[PDB]
Amino acid sequence: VVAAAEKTKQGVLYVGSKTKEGVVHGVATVAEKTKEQVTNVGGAVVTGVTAVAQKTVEGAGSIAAATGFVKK
Amino acid sequence: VVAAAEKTKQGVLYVGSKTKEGVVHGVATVAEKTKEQVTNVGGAVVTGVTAVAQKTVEGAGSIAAATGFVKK
Amino acid sequence: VVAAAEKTKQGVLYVGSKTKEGVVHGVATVAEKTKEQVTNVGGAVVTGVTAVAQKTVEGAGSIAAATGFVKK
Amino acid sequence: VVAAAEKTKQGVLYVGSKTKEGVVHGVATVAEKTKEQVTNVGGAVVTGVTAVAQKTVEGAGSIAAATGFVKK
Amino acid sequence: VVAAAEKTKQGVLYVGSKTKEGVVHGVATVAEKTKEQVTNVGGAVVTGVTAVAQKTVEGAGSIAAATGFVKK
Amino acid sequence: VVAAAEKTKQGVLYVGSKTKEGVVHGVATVAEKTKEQVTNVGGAVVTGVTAVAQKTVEGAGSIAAATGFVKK
Amino acid sequence: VVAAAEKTKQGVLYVGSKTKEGVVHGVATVAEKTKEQVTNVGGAVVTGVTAVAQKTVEGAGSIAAATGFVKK
Amino acid sequence: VVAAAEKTKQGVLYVGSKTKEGVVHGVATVAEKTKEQVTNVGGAVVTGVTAVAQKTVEGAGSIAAATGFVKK
Amino acid sequence: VVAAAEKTKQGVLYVGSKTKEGVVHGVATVAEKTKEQVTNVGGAVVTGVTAVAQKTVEGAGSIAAATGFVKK
Amino acid sequence: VVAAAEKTKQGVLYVGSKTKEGVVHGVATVAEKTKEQVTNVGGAVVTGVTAVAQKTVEGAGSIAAATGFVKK
Amino acid sequence: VVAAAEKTKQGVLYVGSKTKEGVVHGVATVAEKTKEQVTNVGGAVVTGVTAVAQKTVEGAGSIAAATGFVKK
Amino acid sequence: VVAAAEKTKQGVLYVGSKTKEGVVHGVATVAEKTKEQVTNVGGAVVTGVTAVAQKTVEGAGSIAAATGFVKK
Repeated sequence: VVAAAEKTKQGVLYVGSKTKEGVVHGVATVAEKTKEQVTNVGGAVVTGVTAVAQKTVEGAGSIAAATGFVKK
Repeated sequence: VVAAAEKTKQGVLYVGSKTKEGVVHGVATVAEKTKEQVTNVGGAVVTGVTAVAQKTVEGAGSIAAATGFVKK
Repeated sequence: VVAAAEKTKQGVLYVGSKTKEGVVHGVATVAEKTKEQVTNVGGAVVTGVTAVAQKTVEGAGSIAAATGFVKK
Repeated sequence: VVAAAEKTKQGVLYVGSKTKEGVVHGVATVAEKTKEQVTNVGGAVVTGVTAVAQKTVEGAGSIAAATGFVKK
Repeated sequence: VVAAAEKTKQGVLYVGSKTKEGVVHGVATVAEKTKEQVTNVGGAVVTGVTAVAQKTVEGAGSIAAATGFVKK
Repeated sequence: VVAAAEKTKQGVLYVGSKTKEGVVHGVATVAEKTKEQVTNVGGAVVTGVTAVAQKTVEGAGSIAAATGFVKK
Repeated sequence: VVAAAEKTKQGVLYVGSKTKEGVVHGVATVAEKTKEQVTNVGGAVVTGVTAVAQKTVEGAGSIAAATGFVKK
Repeated sequence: VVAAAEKTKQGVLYVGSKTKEGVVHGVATVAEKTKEQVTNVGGAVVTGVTAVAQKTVEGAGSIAAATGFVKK
Repeated sequence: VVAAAEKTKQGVLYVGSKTKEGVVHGVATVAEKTKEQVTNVGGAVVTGVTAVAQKTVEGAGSIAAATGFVKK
Repeated sequence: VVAAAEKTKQGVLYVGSKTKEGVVHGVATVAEKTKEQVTNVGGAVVTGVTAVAQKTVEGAGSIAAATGFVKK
Repeated sequence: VVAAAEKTKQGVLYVGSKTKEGVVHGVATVAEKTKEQVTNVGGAVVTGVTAVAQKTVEGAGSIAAATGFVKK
Repeated sequence: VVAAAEKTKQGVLYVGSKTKEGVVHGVATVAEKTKEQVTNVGGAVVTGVTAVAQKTVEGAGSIAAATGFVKK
């Protein structure tokens, strides 16, 4: 799980939103009458109404992520 | 799970949205009358109403992600 | 889980939002009449109404994250 | 879980929001009539109404995070 | 869990918000009629209405965090 | 859990907020009719209405934090 | 112009309404550059969304209306 | 112009209303550059969203209305 | 102009209202550059959202209305 | 102009209201550059949100109204 | 102009109101550059949010109203 | 102009009000650059938020009103 970013160096931007009812659900585990519940989150959960990513990682960057689940 | 990005160097942008009812569900595990529930999230879950990615990774970048599930 | 970012060096930006009802849920574990509940979060959970990331990691940066789950 | 950031060196920005009802929930573990509940958070949970990250990690930076869960 | 940041060196910014009802919940463990409850938080939980991070880690910085959970 | 930051050296900023009802909850453990409750917090919990971080860690800085939980 | 009613003497009623975003306009004389305009409403104008009239005239009832438009 | 009612003598009523964002306008003379405009309402104008009239005239009742528009 | 009512002698009522953001306007003469404008309301104008009239005339009742518009 | 009522002699009432952000306007003569404007209200104007009239005329009742607009 | 009522002789009432942020305006002559403007209200104007009138005329009652607008 | 009432002879009332931030305006002649403006209110103007009138006329009652606008 190796991430390497390298950089050797020798306008009008717009996002517009006009909502009127903005019910947003992300990673949801909805249940009734269970016994066991495990929610393992290790990535990148971005929730919103205007989830706007503008000019991200313009240079160098690494988001190296790793999860796991062992059951025995 | 190796990600490598390298860069050696020697206008009007618009997104517009006008909603009136914005019910959004992402990764959902809806259930009734169960016993076991496992939700392993390790990637990149982006939920929204205006999920706008503009001019991303313009240089170098790596989002090297790894998950797993072992049951025994 | 190694993340390396390196950089050797030798306009109008806009986000606009006008909501009127902004009910947002992120990583949710909703349940009724259970026995066990485990919520292991180790990544990056960003929730909001205007979740705006502008000009992030313009230079170098690393968000190397690792989680785990062992059951025996 | 090693994160390394290095940098060797030799405009109008706007976010606007106008809400009228801003109910936001982040990482939530809602339950009724259980026995055990564990919430292990070790990443980065950013909740808000205007969760705005502007010009972050412009130089070098590392957010190397690690979690775990052992049950026996 | 090593984080290293190094830097060797040889405009108008705006965030505006106008809410009218700002109910925000962060990391929440809401329950009824249980026996055990453990909440282990060791990362970075940032809650607010205007959670604004502007020009953070402009030089060098490290937020190396580690958590754990052992049950036997 | 080592964090190292090093730096060897050889505009208008604005955040504005106008709320009218600002109910904010951070890390909350709300329960009824339990037996045991443990809340171990060792990271960085920042709660507010205008939680504004401006020009933080402009030079060098390290927020190396570590938690734990042992049950036997 | 004359109305008379003589009376000599010698049951669940349910209206359930569950409307949403109802807009009601009555006698509206919207106009521009209005040289001559006349509205002479002189009768019953029921202008509901759910207009219910149950058991209106159970006994002796009389309604008389004389609405003249004299013009020379 | 004359109305008379002589009376000589010798049950659940339910209106449930659950509206939302209701807008009600009555007799409205909206105008611009208005040289001559006349509104002469002289009768019953019920302008509800849920307009209910239950058991209006149980005994002796009389309604008389004379609404003239004389013009030369 | 004359109204008379002689009376000689010899039950759950429920109105439940649960509205939200109701806007009510009556007789409104909105105007601009108004040379001549006349409103001559002389009758009953019920302008509710939930307009209920239960058991209005149980005994002897009389209503007389004479609303003239004389103009030369 | 004359009204008479002679009377010779020889039950749960419930109105529940749970409104929110109600705006009520009556007889409003909003105007600008107003050369001539006249409003001559002379009758009953009920302008509620929840306008309830239960058991209004149980005995002898009389209402007379004479509202003239004489103009030369 | 004359009103008479002779009477010769020989029950839970509940109004529950739970409003919030109610704004009430009566007879309002809002104006600017007002050359001539006249309001001649001479009748009953009920301008509530929850306008309730229970058992208004139980015995002998009489209401007379003469509201003239004489103009030359 | 004359009103008479002769009477010869030979129960829980509940109004619960729980308002919040109520704003009440009566007869308001707001104006600017006011050349001529006249308000001639001569009748009953109830301008409450919760306007309740229970058992108003139980015995003999008489109301007479003569409100003239003479102008030359």
